Amino acid sequence: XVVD
Amino acid sequence: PQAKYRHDYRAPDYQITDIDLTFDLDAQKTVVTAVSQAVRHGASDAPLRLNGEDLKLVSVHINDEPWTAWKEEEGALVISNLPERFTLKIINEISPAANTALEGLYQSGDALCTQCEAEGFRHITYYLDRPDVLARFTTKIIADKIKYPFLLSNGNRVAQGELENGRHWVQWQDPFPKPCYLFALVAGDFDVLRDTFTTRSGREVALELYVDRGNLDRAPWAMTSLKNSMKWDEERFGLEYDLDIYMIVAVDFFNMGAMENKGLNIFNSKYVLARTDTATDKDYLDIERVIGHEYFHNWTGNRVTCRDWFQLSLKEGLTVFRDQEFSSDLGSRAVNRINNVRTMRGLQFAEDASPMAHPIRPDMVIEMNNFYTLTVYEKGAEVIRMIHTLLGEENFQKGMQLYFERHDGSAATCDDFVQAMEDASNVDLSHFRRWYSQSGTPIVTVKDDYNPETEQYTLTISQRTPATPDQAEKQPLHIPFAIELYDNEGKVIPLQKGGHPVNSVLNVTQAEQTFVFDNVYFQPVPALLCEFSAPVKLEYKWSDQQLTFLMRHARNDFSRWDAAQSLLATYIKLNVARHQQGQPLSLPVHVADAFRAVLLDEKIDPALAAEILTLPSVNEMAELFDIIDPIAIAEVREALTRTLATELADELLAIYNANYQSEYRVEHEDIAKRTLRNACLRFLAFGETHLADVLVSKQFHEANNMTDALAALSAAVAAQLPCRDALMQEYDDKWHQNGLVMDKWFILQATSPAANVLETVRGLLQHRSFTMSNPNRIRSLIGAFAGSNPAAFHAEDGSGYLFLVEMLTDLNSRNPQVASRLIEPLIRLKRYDAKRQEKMRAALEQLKGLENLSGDLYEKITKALA
Ligand code: NA
Ligand code: NA
Ligand code: NA
Ligand SMILES: [Zn+2]
Repeated sequence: XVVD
Repeated sequence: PQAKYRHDYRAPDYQITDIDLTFDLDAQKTVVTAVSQAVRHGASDAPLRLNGEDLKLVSVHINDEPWTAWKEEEGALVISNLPERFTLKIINEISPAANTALEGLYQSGDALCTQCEAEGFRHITYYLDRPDVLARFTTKIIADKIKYPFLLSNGNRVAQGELENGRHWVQWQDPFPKPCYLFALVAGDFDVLRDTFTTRSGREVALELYVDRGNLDRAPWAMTSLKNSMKWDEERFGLEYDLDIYMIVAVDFFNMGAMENKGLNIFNSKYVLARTDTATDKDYLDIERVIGHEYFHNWTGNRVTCRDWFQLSLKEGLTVFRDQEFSSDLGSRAVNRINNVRTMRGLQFAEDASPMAHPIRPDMVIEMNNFYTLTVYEKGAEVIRMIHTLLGEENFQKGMQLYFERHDGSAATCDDFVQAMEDASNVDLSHFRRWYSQSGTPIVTVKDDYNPETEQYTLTISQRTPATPDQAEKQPLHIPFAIELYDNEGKVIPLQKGGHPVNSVLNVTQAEQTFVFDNVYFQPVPALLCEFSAPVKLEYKWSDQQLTFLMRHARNDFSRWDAAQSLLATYIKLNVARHQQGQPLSLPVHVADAFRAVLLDEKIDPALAAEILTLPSVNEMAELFDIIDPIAIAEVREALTRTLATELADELLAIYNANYQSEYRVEHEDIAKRTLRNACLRFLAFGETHLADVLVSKQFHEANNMTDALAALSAAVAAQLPCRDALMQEYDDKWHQNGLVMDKWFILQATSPAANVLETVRGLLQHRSFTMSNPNRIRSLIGAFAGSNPAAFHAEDGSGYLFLVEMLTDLNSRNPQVASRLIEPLIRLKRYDAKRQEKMRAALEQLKGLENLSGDLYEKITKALA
């Protein structure tokens, strides 16, 4: 994952 | 919906070693055929439990025999009476067009694409959807040639054909076993930027960046960052890419920022597309950091994956540390450390005292997509960095090498990683492991004493971590606690005891401990917790003069910034208390003077000066207080800005003009100067109104780049300048057809200090550039309002809460992952005053009552209401  | 627990981990009863997938793709109805080779490791009477969600099963065969010994339960297909080795064939149907959750296989515009992490593959077919099961995939895709001319999956194109009725197929193969969270598939029409990179041992890698038709102009920065990423990993970590092709696909509709699917990363188009007229310096640096981040996971995530999801930090914390070191080596180390520390103290600390608090290795999880957190990521990285601080670079690299040597090709645990670092370095990290199991932010309290008779300086350091909502028991940690001692000329005093040097990283391992230093020939000014050496709250009784002295003499630029933050902190608190009493801002002349000196110092790196002149955000300000008064904080940031504007107007203006740059370059010195210039502009916007309005309107219209245009537009909104509405109208008129560019404008609307901001936000739900179907638009309007306009979100009438409830009532059904990110502001109710807390509690109670409450929200709401 980058989430936002 | 029930919690899973880390201590319940058990090895699987079955493994899958190979999976051959075929997708007959269509947006309404996709037929999936999955042939898996499986091996039983547990007992004959134990059944194979395959996860699956919203799948229509067509058939089940075991070695080509139609199977009668199975049943479907909630979220599973349970198959009994299996031999030790067999081939499982499943055929099932799914519906991408109906997938508004954007988990599994879905539509992004006219493209079809996947998101499988954490537990999305089970929305595609029945599988062992857990990351300790690793298999070799081959993927065949069949689709309409005109709608879907590019058919992509992980690895290399090994076969292809044309069929009747305008269809074609392509088959892919990826030789590296992987967990299914790392499967990807993309089908669409794209422009493709093609380039190559030659690794240091000579492997030529084809690089392919897929973007929507028309956007090839916004792609070369991302390609350049990708190459820079590959090169840095070689130079710093000794790691090379291990495949023939590296594909990245930019999609507009994505719940996430980016995803490291092996050899086929899928990225949010905000972390790919950049042009000087659409993207700020900050967007360029982000693209660089995110491209690098996903690239770094190729080793730290893919070649060594996670044994189970409670081990998420093993990859995300270590990979964050990597992307921070990358950004820091290529750019300004000090600026990077500064901003990462801003995030830690201002957002991650808030989390670690909230109902959602958890250790970086969680013990309990209900919805695993809720645990891609500030804690797992940023504190995760700080924990890696502490290991680095204790071992030094050389030993750290040895531990990295041993980690890979042991675990390459398998799924590991946090404890595996610590163990390698320990065994490779011979540093004992037994006690250190408690950073993985203990949540909350330690408080480290320091007292000192100078003894002029013996020339000894004594530090008495104590620690404690308060109880958190998730853990009642806390113990001391192994806190690496870096210090420097400065003499009256600004020089470092050698650390020593009994005629022997002493390491300047102190091992604070007890509740209370004294360290004594000798030959301390003058009373020192200390720099404590240097470079934020551990992720802790420091309590030390600084004087103003000690802090200003550090601003002037500290060796590391981070410490100069940090001193200035400690200097301000005292006055932020002062003035918030004042604001509650109806009093105006009070600030000592000598504090203003310290900032004047930074503005006028000609030796200071401009990048440093800019950060010292960027006030702590409302979130960083908020962590200085036990009970948060968001209106007082917002108003105090504004007033402190207005007061430095007035006290420093002439210096601000001069520094603004001196830093003018005619050429726009995405280069670190230029970015530093620009950042300082716009920092001065920010202050100037809050000074004399007519000058303000002139400077800001002029910069907006003359800007040759989006950094400078947005800094102006943003100051016009923040200071409520006369030119504001016209500039906002212009930006919309020019940029409405461009979602990513409009995101910035939505953020500005949402974070406006205007009294009617909520009304404006409600109306923008109908704006031509807005849609609830797009996670970016949603994050930029609604998320920004709730998360980054705390003054308006926490209006005393509770209007902010009611608005968020209304948006979440939609998103809970539409896209629970997004809903869950958006609810975070409401779950911090315990930090507010009683009356706000009552209203937030009623809001949470209303959401708790929703029909078909998603697990994602349920987890957070029930913790919040406990
Ligand atoms: Na396997
Ligand atoms: Na650097
Ligand atoms: Na003292
Ligand atoms: Zn990541």
